[PDB]
Amino acid sequence: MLDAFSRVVVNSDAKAAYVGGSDLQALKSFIADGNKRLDAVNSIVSNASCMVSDAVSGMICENPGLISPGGNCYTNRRMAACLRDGEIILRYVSYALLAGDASVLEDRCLNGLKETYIALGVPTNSSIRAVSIMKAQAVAFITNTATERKMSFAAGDCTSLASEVASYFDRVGAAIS
Amino acid sequence: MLDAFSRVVVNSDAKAAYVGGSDLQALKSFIADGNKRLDAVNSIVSNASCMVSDAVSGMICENPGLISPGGNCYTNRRMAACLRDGEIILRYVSYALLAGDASVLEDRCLNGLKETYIALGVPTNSSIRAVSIMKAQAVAFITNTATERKMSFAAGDCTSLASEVASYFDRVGAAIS
Amino acid sequence: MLDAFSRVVVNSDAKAAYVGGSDLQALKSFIADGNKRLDAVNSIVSNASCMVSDAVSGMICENPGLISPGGNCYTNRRMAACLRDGEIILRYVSYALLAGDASVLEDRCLNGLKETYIALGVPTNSSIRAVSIMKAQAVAFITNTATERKMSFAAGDCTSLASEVASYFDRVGAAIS
Amino acid sequence: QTGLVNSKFSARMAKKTAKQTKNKVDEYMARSVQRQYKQAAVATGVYGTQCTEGTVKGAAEASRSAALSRQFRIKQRSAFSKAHDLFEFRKHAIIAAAGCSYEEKMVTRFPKLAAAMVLGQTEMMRTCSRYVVPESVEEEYMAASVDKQMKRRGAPGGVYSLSCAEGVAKGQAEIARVSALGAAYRAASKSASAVTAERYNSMAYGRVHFAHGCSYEEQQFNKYPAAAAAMRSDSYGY
Amino acid sequence: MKSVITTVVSAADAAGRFPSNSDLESIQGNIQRSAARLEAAEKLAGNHEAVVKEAGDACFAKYAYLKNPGEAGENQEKINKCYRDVDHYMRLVNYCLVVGGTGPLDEWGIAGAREVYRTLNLPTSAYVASIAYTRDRLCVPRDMSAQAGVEFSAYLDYLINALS
Amino acid sequence: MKSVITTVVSAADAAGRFPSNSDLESIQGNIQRSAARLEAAEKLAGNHEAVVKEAGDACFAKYAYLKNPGEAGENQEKINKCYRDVDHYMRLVNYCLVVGGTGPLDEWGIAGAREVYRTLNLPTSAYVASIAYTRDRLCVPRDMSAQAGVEFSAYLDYLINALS
Amino acid sequence: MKSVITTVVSAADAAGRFPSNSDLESIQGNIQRSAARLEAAEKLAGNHEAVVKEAGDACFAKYAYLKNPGEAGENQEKINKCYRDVDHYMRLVNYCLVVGGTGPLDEWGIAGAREVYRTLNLPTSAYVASIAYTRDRLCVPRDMSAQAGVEFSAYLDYLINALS
Ligand SMILES: *[C@@H](C)C1=C(C)C(=O)N[C@H]1Cc1[nH]c(/C=C2\N=C(C[C@H]3NC(=O)C(CC)=C3C)C(C)=C2CCC(=O)O)c(CCC(=O)O)c1C
Ligand SMILES: *[C@@H](C)[C@H]1/C(=C/C2=NC(=C\c3[nH]c(C[C@H]4NC(=O)C(C=C)=C4C)c(C)c3CCC(=O)O)/C(CCC(=O)O)=C2C)NC(=O)[C@@H]1C
Ligand SMILES: *[C@H](C)[C@H]1/C(=C/C2=NC(=C\c3[nH]c(C[C@H]4NC(=O)C(C=C)=C4C)c(C)c3CCC(=O)O)/C(CCC(=O)O)=C2C)NC(=O)[C@@H]1C
Ligand SMILES: *[C@H](C)[C@H]1/C(=C/C2=NC(=C\c3[nH]c(C[C@H]4NC(=O)C(C=C)=C4C)c(C)c3CCC(=O)O)/C(CCC(=O)O)=C2C)NC(=O)[C@@H]1C
Ligand SMILES: *[C@H](C)[C@H]1/C(=C/C2=NC(=C\c3[nH]c(C[C@H]4NC(=O)C(C=C)=C4C)c(C)c3CCC(=O)O)/C(CCC(=O)O)=C2C)NC(=O)[C@@H]1C
Ligand SMILES: C=CC1=C(C)[C@@H](Cc2[nH]c(/C=C3N=C(/C=C4\NC(=O)[C@H](C)[C@H]4CC)C(C)=C\3CCC(=O)O)c(CCC(=O)O)c2C)NC1=O
Ligand SMILES: C=CC1=C(C)[C@@H](Cc2[nH]c(/C=C3N=C(/C=C4\NC(=O)[C@H](C)[C@H]4CC)C(C)=C\3CCC(=O)O)c(CCC(=O)O)c2C)NC1=O
Ligand SMILES: C=CC1=C(C)[C@@H](Cc2[nH]c(/C=C3N=C(/C=C4\NC(=O)[C@H](C)[C@H]4CC)C(C)=C\3CCC(=O)O)c(CCC(=O)O)c2C)NC1=O
Ligand SMILES: C=CC1=C(C)[C@@H](Cc2[nH]c(/C=C3N=C(/C=C4\NC(=O)[C@H](C)[C@H]4CC)C(C)=C\3CCC(=O)O)c(CCC(=O)O)c2C)NC1=O
Ligand SMILES: C=CC1=C(C)[C@@H](Cc2[nH]c(/C=C3N=C(/C=C4\NC(=O)[C@H](C)[C@H]4CC)C(C)=C\3CCC(=O)O)c(CCC(=O)O)c2C)NC1=O
Ligand SMILES: C=CC1=C(C)[C@@H](Cc2[nH]c(/C=C3N=C(/C=C4\NC(=O)[C@H](C)[C@H]4CC)C(C)=C\3CCC(=O)O)c(CCC(=O)O)c2C)NC1=O
Ligand SMILES: C=CC1=C(C)[C@@H](Cc2[nH]c(/C=C3N=C(/C=C4\NC(=O)[C@H](C)[C@H]4CC)C(C)=C\3CCC(=O)O)c(CCC(=O)O)c2C)NC1=O
Ligand SMILES: C=CC1=C(C)[C@@H](Cc2[nH]c(/C=C3N=C(/C=C4\NC(=O)[C@H](C)[C@H]4CC)C(C)=C\3CCC(=O)O)c(CCC(=O)O)c2C)NC1=O
Ligand SMILES: C=CC1=C(C)[C@@H](Cc2[nH]c(/C=C3N=C(/C=C4\NC(=O)[C@H](C)[C@H]4CC)C(C)=C\3CCC(=O)O)c(CCC(=O)O)c2C)NC1=O
Repeated sequence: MLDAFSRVVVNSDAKAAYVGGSDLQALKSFIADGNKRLDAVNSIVSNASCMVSDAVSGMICENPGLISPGGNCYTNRRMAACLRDGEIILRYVSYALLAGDASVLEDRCLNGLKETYIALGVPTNSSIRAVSIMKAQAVAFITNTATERKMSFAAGDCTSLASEVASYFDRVGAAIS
Repeated sequence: MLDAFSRVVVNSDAKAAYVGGSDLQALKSFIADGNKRLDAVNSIVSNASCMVSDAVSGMICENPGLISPGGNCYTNRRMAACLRDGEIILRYVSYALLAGDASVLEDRCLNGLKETYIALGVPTNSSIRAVSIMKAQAVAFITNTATERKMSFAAGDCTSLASEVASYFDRVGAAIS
Repeated sequence: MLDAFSRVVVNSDAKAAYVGGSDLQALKSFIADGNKRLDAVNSIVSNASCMVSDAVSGMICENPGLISPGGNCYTNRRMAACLRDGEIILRYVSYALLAGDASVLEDRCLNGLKETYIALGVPTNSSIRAVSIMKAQAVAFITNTATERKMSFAAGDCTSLASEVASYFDRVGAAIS
Repeated sequence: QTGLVNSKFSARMAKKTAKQTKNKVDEYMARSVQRQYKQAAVATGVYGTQCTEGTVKGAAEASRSAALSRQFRIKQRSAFSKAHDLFEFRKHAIIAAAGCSYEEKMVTRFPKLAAAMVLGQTEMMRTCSRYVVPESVEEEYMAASVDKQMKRRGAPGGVYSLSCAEGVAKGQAEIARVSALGAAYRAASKSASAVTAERYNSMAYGRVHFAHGCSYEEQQFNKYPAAAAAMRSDSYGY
Repeated sequence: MKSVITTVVSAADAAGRFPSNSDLESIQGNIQRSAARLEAAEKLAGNHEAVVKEAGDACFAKYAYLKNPGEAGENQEKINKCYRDVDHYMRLVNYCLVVGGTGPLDEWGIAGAREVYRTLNLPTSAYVASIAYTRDRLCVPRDMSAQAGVEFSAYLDYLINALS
Repeated sequence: MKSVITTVVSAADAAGRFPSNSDLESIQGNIQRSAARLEAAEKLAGNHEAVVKEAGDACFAKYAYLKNPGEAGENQEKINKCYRDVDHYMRLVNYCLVVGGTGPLDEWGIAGAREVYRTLNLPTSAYVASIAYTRDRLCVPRDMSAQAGVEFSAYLDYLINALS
Repeated sequence: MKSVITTVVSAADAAGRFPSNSDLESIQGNIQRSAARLEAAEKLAGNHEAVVKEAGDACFAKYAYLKNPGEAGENQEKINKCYRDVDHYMRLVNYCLVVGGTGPLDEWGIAGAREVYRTLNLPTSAYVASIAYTRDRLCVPRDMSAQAGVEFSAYLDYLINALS
């Protein structure tokens, strides 16, 4: 299981190279923005529990086909299991923000998750609409652009880490498709 | 575990000596009575089904108190386990005759068994009368002095093999009573 | 397990006490002297493969009865098993001085450590002579008075951290007695 | 039409192939062996003391949803860890199905049959690590020493695997406490006839599965069968 | 891959929790101490060819019996494969400086090493000779900084704790 | 111990069966082969002080580097401890000729040997030269009989295959 | 044939004396330094084609004037006699490492060589440049042992000195 530090190790392992000066300049940028990285994800871990019910029940009022009887959100057992993996997928992109790389994702979350939604009968067209609402939330919380939650922070730039988490959600959105 | 050939190793390893001409007279004789020993086990594997029934019904004809209600032969579940463990200790002494030592009895039969039999409500007086009656059934097969079944063999004295199994049955009949 | 940080929790939880201004100076002393504590255990894990050979071979010149027939270090399995728990008790006391408290010994090593040795046949005084040699290496490396390996260090005093690791081996030494 | 890699619009070859039918026969022997290994537990008409889910009404349904997420994590294994799970369960089932060549023949074909037998044969003669309560701290510290070495492949290189993990959701792991704390008491408050059937079968389990003719490992197993029942396969990372 | 980030998120994934304030604080340790180990990284990377020749011949300086016929340094290409392995170990200690931990050693240099050197008849006491010659060859304010020599050499004697 | 006798009792205990004629015929192999494996028993036991002396220095003849300090052959009592170890091994080879199997070598000499010799800085390649010198100095009709020389050497290179 | 044995008894015969207790110490030096000069000799025997192929064209890469009309290597018989005369010289270097002294060089290769090579116009500086090429081609842990390179590069610059 790898991270942003070990990604440049295995990139330098295959060419048998020591990590020279041209490879540390991304890593010296990675430790210079490490205070912004912990300040980014501490708005994600802050109110993730309301963020899931914002997302999956936001998908229900967007698409009411799943709460039809016989559907994938009809049973009290079945809706609790959608809230079970609705916060797992928010948990595994929070691991992708601490690691600085999505190498933690597709071996522990997306490995075989694509076919087990097809074989169980989960409609994959609404699942991409499920993960996009938390994608719209996570670009708001680390840019401090929510409606009803502004948190105490230090100003500056977070457009680079906005696109990093936004590249993680459609990594889910293309693998489970 | 040990055996007969391993006993002179650990007797020689008890002082870290070698195995020379002093300890080999018991072992150079052991190959000479090996064809007596392999014919002794062949006598006891031939007839194990009745000689447990010779024992567990000879326990009945001297002690009918277990078919009395509240005993240990009142249940058909319990009467199988008296027949199942009547032959396991017969299987372990036939292991000990092939090994030339009773090393497999003090870990797989003897140890734990007294602490077993208190937690079952086992009558301890039934233990001694079961093994000593089938002790005489064992040496009757070894010395070919079984008075309702005979066998073809090679001639010679065999009471040394009859005394070796007689040194095994009083071990297991002692501690569990 | 506990440490020195959360020890003041459970001492103040039973009296329902806040950890207020009267209890801050015991923990801010653990912070300013905490950079020595990372410099403390770095001298232990650098040489932990050679302390265990320093101890067990120090026991043979002090007591050559272990390599005797019937001795507890005679079999090559038993020497390796005596070598195995050489560093296991050394790995656990390295956890304690990072924790600042010997609680991790008292539930993962010392809970039942005494009576399991005497049922196995391990002599107490040789294991006392195991840890008293390893107490002497522990105070030697921690002040860099080791007479054949000197490491680069920042100057100052570590007599209090010498006494802290010396307050762990006698806790091992008194519980196994 | 041509293949789906160029200029098509829907996924094809939706047909029961050879590998799907090989998975389909192997799932059905898994529902036969786990049927037959439950027959020793429920042998009379009543359910036994150890076929229980939980105590709290929310905890009995949490046993399934944990175990439904536990069987996903065996599916979520890596290709090296699947292949080491493949052949080690082949080896531990020939030791299980010992004296028969026909029972040895069936497990070499069917791969989920191998996981089904050696999990159930551990729970038929109750050589599990949950069902044994050691009588004293002499046997407990022998039992607490061996399973920490069995937990030493939960972190192979000091970083944790997924197979040792028990928390899958928010507030999940606290039910995993009390389900095993009640399982520890029910094993302690089991019948007196069953618990001495446990120690003799577990000391017969460890002498054939892990000792292999060693006099020292058989001697500690005959002294401490609680440590023998804590010994498991190394395909289980926990 | 034992690292700072990897062992703190696998413990959270073991219990199924989010990365809490105990878990963000370990990455805060990878700013202060990460200045020192990364400063020793290009010191080893920029001068690696002068290490493995001048600290690689210390294997056959002490253990001169390996050149003899029969043992592991009996010809040129087994001598040449010996300098390649200390260069392999010099990469994996340079790779451990940038992961913040003991990652690339524990998977690619330590695990399974004690069975390869047995069956290939390679003495591991000769392996720790050429590593400990690099361990004491440290003028502390001249190779690197004062604290960079601590964290660089901490992986060296960990390897001698592993090979011996 | 793992011998001919100890295997078939554990195989019958695994099956839960009595010793049948498959297990009975294994001890028949201890009738013809135990006349030759015990022929080389007392030749080692009657001459155990001769084989230890002029093969224990053949360890030191191939590896004369131990007499330098820091190594294992640096003082006389270490060499007096060194001749005890090959005297331990040839006692165990005599212990496995009289047992039929390879039990006393496995239970007492090989199990745990790979953990002690790495931490105590003891070269197992220096062990194996003293073992293998007794193999090829062994003359087939002079030292023992013809079939005993095949038998005694077969237990000898098991230990070479155990250490390597 | 100057060696260690054929000088201590060519002095014991020049005074009419027995083998002295002096001269039994000089053969104890033949026991010690044999294993560096035998292992340098056996390395030369399995590598001879390779080392005289490289030594011979070091003459002709340097000295291109030798193919001129009237010079030393002016036809293919003379090129074949050039590579023969450096195959002979390193065979004598292999011989001196067995005898242990400089005996086989100066009575089969060096005695006469001032007078032979002057009369046939064979240059001494081209003979030196082939032998001095392979003196610093020797790599100290890679090719042979540490002290085995001392013995092999003692007879080489003996021959560079005696020719020049
Ligand atoms: C993998 C097999 C494990 C090893 C090795 C280990 O020491 N623990 C296993 C994984 C693990 N779990 C935690 C955190 C918790 N573990 C819990 C389970 C316990 N509760 C039980 O009922 C039982 C059965 C006897 C056990 C073991 C619980 C509860 C927690 C806390 C979860 C919570 O409160 O949210 C850890 C430590 C990591 C951490 O962050 O605490 C590990 C390694
Ligand atoms: C007594 C046990 C020792 C000793 C200890 C001291 N260490 C001191 C300072 C120090 N050590 C380190 C490195 C340490 N911190 C880490 O974060 C890590 C690993 C990640 C390690 C190994 C640092 C960073 C410092 C601070 C100064 C510096 O930058 O070097 C020290 C000075 C007082 C103090 O700073 O606490 C002492 C006395 N020194 C000794 O002489 C004995 C042997
Ligand atoms: C020289 C200082 C050594 C020594 C080295 C030899 N190693 C031989 C084979 C070998 N070594 C390794 C481990 C190494 N190679 C790697 O790729 C990595 C990790 C990146 C490591 C640690 C392997 C895997 C192998 C086998 C394949 C190979 O040749 O690379 C070897 C040849 C033995 C043989 O071929 O039988 C030698 C001579 N030997 C010494 O004497 C000192 C200790
Ligand atoms: C006393 C307990 C018995 C009795 C024993 C004797 N058996 C004798 C000889 C014997 N038995 C066998 C067969 C046996 N050896 C094997 O290897 C196998 C299976 C693989 C078996 C079943 C053999 C081969 C022999 C040797 C003679 C022959 O070839 O038949 C024997 C003679 C003394 C001796 O041979 O040492 C005795 C006394 N005989 C009895 O009358 C009682 C009942
Ligand atoms: C190559 C490096 C030279 C070169 C050499 C030529 N040498 C010629 C003849 C030659 N070489 C030797 C010495 C050699 N003969 C031996 O028996 C031994 C030791 C056992 C040694 C070292 C001798 C005595 C001779 C002359 C007799 C003969 O033909 O064999 C030679 C031919 C001489 C001629 O041209 O008439 C050549 C060309 N040539 C070169 O260019 C470089 C200098
Ligand atoms: C049918 C009902 C229905 C809804 C509830 C919303 C659900 C919803 N909210 C957002 C958009 C958002 N949703 C949240 C989520 C939350 N805000 C918080 O402060 C909490 C943490 C959490 C509710 C508990 C946030 C923070 C945004 C970004 C904008 C903002 O609210 O400031 C989006 C994506 C962009 C958008 O469409 O606006 C959706 C689909 N939409 C719907 O159609
Ligand atoms: C109370 C009810 C009752 C019985 C059921 C029988 C059972 C019985 N049989 C024997 C005694 C014996 N029992 C057997 C067993 C057998 N004999 C054979 O010939 C077969 C091979 C095998 C039956 C399958 C043998 C071999 C002996 C020794 C004497 C002999 O039969 O030659 C003894 C011991 C006698 C004594 O020492 O006092 C008893 C109690 N007798 C009883 O009193
Ligand atoms: C019978 C044989 C025998 C021995 C082998 C030594 C073993 C030994 N060494 C020390 C004493 C010590 N032992 C060590 C341990 C080591 N030193 C190092 O540098 C290495 C890292 C590691 C060995 C590999 C250290 C560091 C000291 C403190 C003194 C010092 O070496 O500077 C002590 C305690 C002091 C004492 O009680 O005398 C003992 C018993 N003594 C013996 O009587
Ligand atoms: C899906 C594939 C599949 C198999 C391979 C078998 C394997 C198997 N057999 C048995 C159960 C059994 N298996 C046997 C068979 C044998 N016992 C012996 O002593 C002989 C050596 C061997 C014949 C080759 C017997 C006799 C039983 C019943 C008693 C017992 O368990 O030993 C059980 C436990 C169920 C029970 O208790 O009855 C299982 C899982 N069953 C299956 O469903
Ligand atoms: C053959 C009959 C048979 C049964 C009666 C059931 C036995 C069974 N297994 C589990 C549930 C489980 N059983 C195991 C199995 C094991 N755990 C270990 O530590 C060992 C390695 C291994 C054998 C003891 C595991 C890993 C779980 C899930 C986690 C757990 O609750 O322990 C549960 C839920 C209750 C609980 O344990 O919390 C039950 C009733 N399964 C069967 O197959
Ligand atoms: C363990 C807990 C832990 C944390 C919570 C963070 C806490 C934290 N954040 C920042 C500091 C900062 N954090 C941000 C990031 C942001 N600012 C915003 O308004 C956006 C919400 C977000 C954009 C992604 C910026 C822009 C700075 C200041 C610039 C910088 O320090 O690089 C700093 C450095 C300044 C200071 O010391 O105060 C620290 C320590 N670090 C930690 O170790
Ligand atoms: C990048 C990693 C790196 C290091 C760890 C150092 C270590 C080091 N120093 C020397 C080489 C040297 N090192 C020293 C230094 C010292 N001698 C002492 O006695 C003092 C303790 C210390 C002063 C600080 C000296 C004086 C030489 C030259 C002598 C020699 O040839 O070894 C060499 C041989 C090749 C070279 O010169 O670089 C190496 C690897 N240099 C490096 O490039
Ligand atoms: C609490 C009680 C207790 C035991 C009974 C043993 C049992 C045991 N042995 C091994 C581990 C081992 N066990 C052996 C077996 C043997 N080694 C030999 O020298 C003999 C030939 C043979 C004993 C008969 C071997 C060779 C290994 C190492 C390889 C392996 O992991 O299997 C392991 C895995 C973890 C470890 O290495 O310790 C365990 C639990 N260990 C214990 O802690
Ligand atoms: C248990 C095993 C066993 C033995 C090894 C011998 C015992 C034995 N004989 C010799 C001694 C000898 N062994 C031989 C035999 C031979 N030498 C050769 O060169 C030939 C290859 C080979 C003949 C086939 C000779 C000729 C001697 C006397 C010379 C010598 O080795 O000292 C030696 C070594 C020198 C000594 O101490 O005397 C030993 C240990 N008897 C036994 O019972």
